[PDB]
Amino acid sequence: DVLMTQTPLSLPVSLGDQASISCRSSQTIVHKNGNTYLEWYLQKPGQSPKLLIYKVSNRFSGVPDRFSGSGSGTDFTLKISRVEAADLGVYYCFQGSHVPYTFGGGTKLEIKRADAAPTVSIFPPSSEQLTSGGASVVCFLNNFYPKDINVKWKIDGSERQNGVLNSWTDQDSKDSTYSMSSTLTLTKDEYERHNSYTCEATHKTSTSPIVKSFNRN
Amino acid sequence: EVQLQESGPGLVQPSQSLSITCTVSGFSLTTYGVHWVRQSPGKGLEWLGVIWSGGTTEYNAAFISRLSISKDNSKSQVFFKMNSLQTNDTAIYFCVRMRITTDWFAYWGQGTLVTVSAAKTTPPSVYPLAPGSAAQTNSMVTLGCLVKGYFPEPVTVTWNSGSLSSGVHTFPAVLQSDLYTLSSSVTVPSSTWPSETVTCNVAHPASSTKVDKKIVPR
Ligand SMILES: N[C@H]1[C@@H](OP(=O)(O)O)O[C@H](CO[C@@H]2O[C@H](CO[C@]3(C(=O)O)C[C@@H](O[C@]4(C(=O)O)C[C@@H](O)[C@@H](O)[C@@H]([C@H](O)CO[C@]5(C(=O)O)C[C@@H](O)[C@@H](O)[C@@H]([C@H](O)CO)O5)O4)[C@@H](O)[C@@H]([C@H](O)CO)O3)[C@@H](OP(=O)(O)O)[C@H](O)[C@H]2N)[C@@H](O)[C@@H]1O
Ligand SMILES: *[C@@H]1O[C@H](CO)[C@@H](O)[C@H](O)[C@H]1NC(C)=O
Repeated sequence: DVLMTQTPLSLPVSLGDQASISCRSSQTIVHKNGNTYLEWYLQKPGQSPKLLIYKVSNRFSGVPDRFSGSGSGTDFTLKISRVEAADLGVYYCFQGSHVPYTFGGGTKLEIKRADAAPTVSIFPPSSEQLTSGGASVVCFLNNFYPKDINVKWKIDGSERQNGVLNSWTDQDSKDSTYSMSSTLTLTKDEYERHNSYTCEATHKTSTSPIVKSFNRN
Repeated sequence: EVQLQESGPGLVQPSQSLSITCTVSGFSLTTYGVHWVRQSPGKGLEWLGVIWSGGTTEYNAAFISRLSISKDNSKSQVFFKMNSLQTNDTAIYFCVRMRITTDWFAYWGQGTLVTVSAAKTTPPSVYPLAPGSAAQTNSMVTLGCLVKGYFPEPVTVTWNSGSLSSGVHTFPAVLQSDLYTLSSSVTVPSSTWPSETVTCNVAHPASSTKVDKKIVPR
């Protein structure tokens, strides 16, 4: 079957800079009817893919001029001019010339932008959760760059190294920034053992950690 | 006015079969071919097959022995059947119009996440992450929804039915023992926060759960 090889897997680009994504078919992809069915798709996280370019170099309706396709027989390129936060996601090429039709592996766009210090927000467990005998204490670290960050939890002045569930979004479609959620999963009974809860964010921007805390009573 | 609506199960037992109906509106099946694609973290995007306008079907050879695509032209419906499902057939299944020449009916369905498992369906519990003043920095306030203890994937979370799209962060699901948890956050101005109501809309289609949770100050 025709193999489509996309390179690179991940593509660093500066905000405002041109991106160039490569896709290589293992052999030629001209359909019997003469058309070259090379299509480029963009998939944002949580959403379905959407067509950008079809028949190698034709823009789909609603697609800005900033996107263009080119290439020849086995070697195809997507070019994005003036890369923007809205262009974030995974890019895929697709060949529909020879059955079985096949997709490339995907190219994730990584935008390069200025540093941003995280916002920190902390959230006691809700009464509705407590009612059922659980107690998730959640802290969001929002809108930072670059991606590397440390989070420290403190419970009545004693640090909680362990049992912290951390999850990360992909770059934000508005400002090309990252966000992280950090959760302490406790029981209602274990949560009420303590009074003070604190979430501390250490990020290269600042030598001082950014701090939020609450008290149960 | 172009739509590809998909209905099918979240959960299917190992070795049983999968049936998914794609309902088209906007174009006619006597004029256009419809494809089926799946997405899985293992093998990325895989093209499975196509039923062309005249009723001819072609299939990906790797699945040809267990796969069946048919349709009803008058109902605008395309049917996907896969037999003998195994654990790594877990994926999002899409009906799609793609590989276009002349027309402009390029569209993907919402997808049906099919989980191949013997486990049973559990809806989420939806808890508000009500800010308090410890959830504010500068002029902005960050709000949240915790969606806890559900199976199978997916849940979808919007804020204000999708009208609030800027500043929305939806964190990927993670497995705690045998149930999924996820959170979502929205950041808004502190000016909006006395007067405005902010709502998170959680849907778990495997269990027909549709919950609107009002987030308010602490
Ligand atoms: N030289 C070719 C030529 O010979 P003829 O002189 O005998 O015409 O055409 C032969 C096919 O004969 C026609 O068959 C159609 C029925 O077509 C299909 C079916 O719909 O079931 C599909 C056929 O598949 C092909 C093809 O072989 O021609 C290849 C596919 O890759 C695909 O590209 C399809 C269609 O063109 C796809 O159509 C769409 C699309 O879905 O994207 C939709 C259209 O609106 C249009 O937009 C086109 C684009 O322009 C791109 O082409 O795309 O074609 C094939 O599987 C045949 C099967 O062999 C027949 O048993 O079934 C008949 O149409 P209907 O009368 O409406 O039933 C028509 O009568 C025939 N002439 C081809 O085999 C020769 O090589
Ligand atoms: C699923 O497992 C089979 C072996 O039973 C393997 O050959 C096939 O390629 C796998 N498919 C995916 C999508 O991982």
